[PDB]
Amino acid sequence: NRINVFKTNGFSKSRMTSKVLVFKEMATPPKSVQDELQLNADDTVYYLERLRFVDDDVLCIEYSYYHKEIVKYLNDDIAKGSIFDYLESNMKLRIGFSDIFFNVDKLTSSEASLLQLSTGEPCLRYHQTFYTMTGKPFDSSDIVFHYRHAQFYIPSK
Amino acid sequence: NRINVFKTNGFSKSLGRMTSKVLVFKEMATPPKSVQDELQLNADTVYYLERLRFVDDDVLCIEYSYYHKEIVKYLNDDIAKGSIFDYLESNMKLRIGFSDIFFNVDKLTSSEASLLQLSTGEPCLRYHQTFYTMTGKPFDSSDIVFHYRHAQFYIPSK
Ligand SMILES: [Zn+2]
Ligand SMILES: [Zn+2]
Repeated sequence: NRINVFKTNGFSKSRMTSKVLVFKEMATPPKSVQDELQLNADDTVYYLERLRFVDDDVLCIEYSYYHKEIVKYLNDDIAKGSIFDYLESNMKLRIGFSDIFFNVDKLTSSEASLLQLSTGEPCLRYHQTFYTMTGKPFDSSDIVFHYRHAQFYIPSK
Repeated sequence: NRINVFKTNGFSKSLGRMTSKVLVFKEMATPPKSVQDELQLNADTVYYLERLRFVDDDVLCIEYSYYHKEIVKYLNDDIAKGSIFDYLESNMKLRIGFSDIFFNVDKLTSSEASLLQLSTGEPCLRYHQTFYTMTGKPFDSSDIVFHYRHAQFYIPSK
């Protein structure tokens, strides 16, 4: 079947499973992450690196930064499941909207390796920044999709 | 600068800038099988066109479209040089309701690579859109193959 983007959800809400590769709390976020999440050097982010699968096929690598203040608490156990359901059901976080950017590109050497493909084959680069309902950014995510396993859909109006 | 999909109009209305070169325009008394299926037709005439599209003299995509003649009423290759969707709303007064969009990433065929001035096998976006009138009548089946460098997308999600 097919991934739906319209959806500000987790992918979990489109079957899915995950290898968490990194989870950590960073005292000083990357400068890109400071910009994107309207942060400074001082306030903490969580970083999460996940390999996602759909029905046993590698779907993408996901690079996520979360604003600890807004999200309140994450750990790698909870990173094994749906972050979005944890956020709504446990943390009771009111997620409002999101900006999505994407383009097609060639894979890097290491990316082709992660996604068991060859250097330079196609991929989709997908960025998403999630906002709370009061406009505060809390999640900046970058995904590189496996070009044969990722199929997308959207309904317009 | 960035192409919005959200957003059920033509690309001329979507961004700009846009110009296009019409490569093929046929009126077909017998539409292909999947076009019958998809436009929910009899074996009903459709117009077929291939269009090579540019934003600012940069090649953006190749467009392969089928239109239901009965709903669209009339189309020729001149009208096809400009915004087909403005013609449809401004002239034909067609009420456009909604659309289904499908996309995936793939490699280019040699004939697509030539048209987009890239190499056989280099990446693209294959994008499909089916448009329906405001009464749920499907009237346009479109496949687009995007230039992977020149096309950069945006969704304002909620
Ligand atoms: Zn999730
Ligand atoms: Zn148009």
